[PDB]
Amino acid sequence: MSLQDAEWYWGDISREEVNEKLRDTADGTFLVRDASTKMHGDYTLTLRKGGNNKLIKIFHRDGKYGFSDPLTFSSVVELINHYRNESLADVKLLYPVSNIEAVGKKLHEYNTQFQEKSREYDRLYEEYTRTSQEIQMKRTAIEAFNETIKIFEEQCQTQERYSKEYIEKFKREGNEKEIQRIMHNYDKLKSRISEIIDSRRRLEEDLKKQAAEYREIDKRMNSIKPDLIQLRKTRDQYLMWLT
Amino acid sequence: PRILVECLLPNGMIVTLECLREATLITIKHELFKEARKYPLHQLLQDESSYIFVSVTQEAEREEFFDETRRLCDLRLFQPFLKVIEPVGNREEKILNREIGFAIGMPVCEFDMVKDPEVQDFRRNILNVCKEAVDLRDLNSPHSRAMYVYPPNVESSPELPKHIYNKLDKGQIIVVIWVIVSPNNDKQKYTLKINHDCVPEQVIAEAIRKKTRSMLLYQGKYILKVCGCDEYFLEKYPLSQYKYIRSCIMLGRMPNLMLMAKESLYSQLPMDCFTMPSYSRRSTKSLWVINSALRIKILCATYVNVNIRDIDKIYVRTGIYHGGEPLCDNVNTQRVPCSNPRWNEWLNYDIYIPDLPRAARLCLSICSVKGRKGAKEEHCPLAWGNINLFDYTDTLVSGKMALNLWPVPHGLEDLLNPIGVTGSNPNKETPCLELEFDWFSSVVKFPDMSVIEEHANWSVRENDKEQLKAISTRDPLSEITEQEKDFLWSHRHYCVTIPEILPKLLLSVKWNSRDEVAQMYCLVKDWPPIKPEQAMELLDCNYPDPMVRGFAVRCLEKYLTDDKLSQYLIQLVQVLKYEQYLDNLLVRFLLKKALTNQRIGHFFFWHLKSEMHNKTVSQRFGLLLESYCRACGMYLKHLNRQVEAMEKLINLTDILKQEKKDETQKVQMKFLVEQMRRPDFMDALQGFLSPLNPAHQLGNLRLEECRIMSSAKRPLWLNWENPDIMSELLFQNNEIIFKNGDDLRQDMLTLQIIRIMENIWQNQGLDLRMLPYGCLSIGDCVGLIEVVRNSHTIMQIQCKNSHTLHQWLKDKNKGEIYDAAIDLFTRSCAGYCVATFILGIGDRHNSNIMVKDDGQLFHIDFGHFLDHKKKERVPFVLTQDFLIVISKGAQECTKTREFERFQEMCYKAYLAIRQHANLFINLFSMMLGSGMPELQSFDDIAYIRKTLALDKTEQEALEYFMKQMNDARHGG
Repeated sequence: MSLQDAEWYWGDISREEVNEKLRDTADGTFLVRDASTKMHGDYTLTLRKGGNNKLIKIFHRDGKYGFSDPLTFSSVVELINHYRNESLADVKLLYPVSNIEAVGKKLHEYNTQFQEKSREYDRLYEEYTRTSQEIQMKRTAIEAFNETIKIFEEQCQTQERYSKEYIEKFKREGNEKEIQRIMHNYDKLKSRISEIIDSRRRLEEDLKKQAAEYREIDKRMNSIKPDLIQLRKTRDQYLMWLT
Repeated sequence: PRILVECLLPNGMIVTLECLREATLITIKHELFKEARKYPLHQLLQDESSYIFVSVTQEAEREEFFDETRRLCDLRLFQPFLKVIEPVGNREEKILNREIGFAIGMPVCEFDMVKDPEVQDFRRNILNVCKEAVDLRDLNSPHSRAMYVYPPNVESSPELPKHIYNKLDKGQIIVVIWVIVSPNNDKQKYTLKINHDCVPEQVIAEAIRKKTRSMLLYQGKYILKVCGCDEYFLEKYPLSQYKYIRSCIMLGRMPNLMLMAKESLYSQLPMDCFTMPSYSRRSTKSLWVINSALRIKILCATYVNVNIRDIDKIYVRTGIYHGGEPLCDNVNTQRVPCSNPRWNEWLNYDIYIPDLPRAARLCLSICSVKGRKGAKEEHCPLAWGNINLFDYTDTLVSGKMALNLWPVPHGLEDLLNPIGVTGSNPNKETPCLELEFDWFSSVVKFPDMSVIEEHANWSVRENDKEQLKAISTRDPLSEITEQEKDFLWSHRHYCVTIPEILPKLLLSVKWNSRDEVAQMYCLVKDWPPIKPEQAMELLDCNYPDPMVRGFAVRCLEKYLTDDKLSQYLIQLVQVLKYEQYLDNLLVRFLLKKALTNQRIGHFFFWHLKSEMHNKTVSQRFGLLLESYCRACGMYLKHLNRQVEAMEKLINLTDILKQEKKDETQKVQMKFLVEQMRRPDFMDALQGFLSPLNPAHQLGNLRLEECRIMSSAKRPLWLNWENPDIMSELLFQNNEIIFKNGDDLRQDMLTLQIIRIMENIWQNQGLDLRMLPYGCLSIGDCVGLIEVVRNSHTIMQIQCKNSHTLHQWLKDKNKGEIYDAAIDLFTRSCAGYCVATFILGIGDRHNSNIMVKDDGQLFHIDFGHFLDHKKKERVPFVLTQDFLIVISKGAQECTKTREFERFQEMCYKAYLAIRQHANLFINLFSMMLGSGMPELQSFDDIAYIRKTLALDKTEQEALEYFMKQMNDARHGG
């Protein structure tokens, strides 16, 4: 059988589109392409085994093709079919990779909407990064409020303690010192700790709202991504026709 | 102004204190006790000296200022309050910890909260490296300390290249020795004509004889310094070997050296002492015995951020990788609805348990399924995460685990990301995943090296030699066929004679086997060492074995010199991220280098500190930074000032970014001047060394010269007067552009590669003049770039037809300077055309290209170092102006002999790059996980093989490059 019409033969020196085609495909999927060493007569073969693209060189001598000397096959197609029927022993060859106005308009529309989705994805990513930075700074501020609340808390505990005892009744030195200054001082202290705890609580609520916004942004980005990959693949495979 | 500080006395009564914003801590303490004297229960209070202050910073941490003279702004306390308690810690320890925390950017106590045992073992055990480096620093003080603080900036090549040898007359260099030894500075000059091979002591003796105005015959009491900067000649090397002397030889400049006394330098250098920090104090079965398969239980995922309606089902991708090689096929769990991510499934792998290599890395991913677009459902990872299947102490991970999942890297569509970091996401709002690993009724660990040695010796021509030689010379990214791999593995015992084959033979071995890897381990054990330019490749994604990287590191230890180490430092810092544990041999090598050479230490610190804002390596680089700052010596204070300065700058630009976005140029400039005039800004921005070059000091700012550009970026121009007395000899003013909003790691890579291109061209025998000017990135979109003197863009020169640039060069070089100016322009143009083609830099309009008055030409900004576009692509086509300048204004620019020699130099440069393309491949492959959008996905690095045509022979590449040039200009 003649070459240049078989499924496995793809042609030019792309070199890396083989990796894309063979990635995330079933074991035994294969491709044959002539490139990377010389203009014609190289004919390397990429076979997917163990998740890896094994490379096998097809030696050519005296009009004969074959993996290793001596070469017993006539054409590339004969070798491919012979090793499709029989194993390489290490897995036999299994899966070969295979009007004008309408297709042109479809390709143009796909390019336009791919650009739309790319810009939307970029905007979503920048919003994600900004929200992440806001979340981190808000968490740091929450921890700072926690530490300030704690320090004010043992300050308040020490105050009451000493006060309550040192200054209890007229029998002590504080005949009217408590009422004069110290009860108001403790009043200001509890007002301050209440203000700080209220600030901590409201900032935790704001952090929860920001985390919900972060979750929503992540959901939107993660839903819009695979559609973007699918559209990129479709645009690429229509551009590969370029006719 | 008063800020109404709330002071917390030991009794507990709050004190409303009023103090100036610029106030010393001790003054505030004294005022606080003075006010508390009015407060009740003053008799309970103890003496002022006993107590100490406590405050909470904006970094959500508390600090007790043992000895702080800082202002209130410098305290950066979160809330205006000041607790008073009895101190319990150590003064020196706490102040050192505060300094280290300000240098790193995060407090040292956070590393103490981290309970991960590998972190604590790293912190305790890297202090041996720190202490050994410090002890080495003090072996021959003050000479050793002089080497540490001021290291010789010498080339690795003592033998001079023949072209600059011909530049010298008989190999005689004329140097102006300046001596200022006098009651007052009078700048005594002695002109010397000495051979370039003389050691510094001979220069000292002959300059002494010159100063004796006769020939006296001081002895061991004198050293040399570069005029205008803090560079010194202390090591017995050829005078030419120092980079200053070679630069003066090559550029035809007059070298000026001050003669100074040893004692002044010795007094200039304080003692370096290191003290142990506080944290310096605090059944097994062989893996080969276990006979079972790898099998991991995926229990559940807490939650995933994927829509229920938009996406039907999710699953988990898995793998068993070793570098980038899947040791076996990937496994999946049955698809479940997004509402209930519960699998509870024992996924099983083809890999046999003893067949596990020491560097296995069981990657994961949570991925989506969508069949709406087509029958073949599209799969995209919702999130990813890696797990090392071995512990830092060689034990296979058991029990249950919980992994937080990182987001997918931008532009990476592969479901798994085995390039990423091996650990949980520190954020806990991220999607988590519970797993569980097989239990073998005991702790199972990788076998020791001796058992691997014992396994071998039991588990295990001309055409062959020619094929081996052909393989050894092949590109590292060259594709290897299975026949080649079997041939390489068969003749390994003969591959050992060819030591350049190790990066290839390594990819020949199947890491799946337990029999092959023992033999490979014995081979690496007896492998003859190779050159550091080839053993650097063995430190990348693809070579993760402990023995491989141990061999590579010991080869760099034997053969890498500090000249190249400062050049390949960015690559090694980025290759740190590819290591598996925290305490490895590469980190010890880099640390011991940075703790014996302040040139290495300064840039080590700044690279890590730049990469501290990425959460994936923030913890590793923070532990490394704290170790360095423990043992960096006296430089840390200087670093702080630099950091302080940088912070101020960033803050200013932040106010420029949002507050000054919509105002015009004049009002932004006046607000900038107002911000400058603040005394704290002046204190922070002056009197510190430079981040771009530690040897050049920045002095008093020039507010008139400092100005904000009118370009779209709006960066800042900052001008510093040189503190050195010899300000005229080197340069009056140090000018730097501060950019806040542009990524400048790509620019660093481009300029570095330009530097190696220039070096290889000079070494070959070609004089192509490059400008690898200094660039530094210290954060995220934050960078410092140097200023080049007397340079103007092509747009500026042309504005001030086709002959404008040549007319300007004629006006600026009329006379005998015409021919030399034209020659330098041609050589610079040849070098930059070759470089911009090979690296495929972006579109270069007039603004991207500048020409000095001398004749040199250079490119300023970059950002496409491998043609970030889809995918050949000659960006820099020779404009008709360029041709006119090349051929001295002749209309028939193509039909001149100058054009013929221009093309011939371009061809020789292209070949020169092509023989060393292996180095460019390795240096580009070290920058994969850097996060730069341009340099992931080897499809990007294959551009440097397309433009260098590595698969073909040199003649096909010659024809390809000739065709590329012929298309480009197309007659102008």
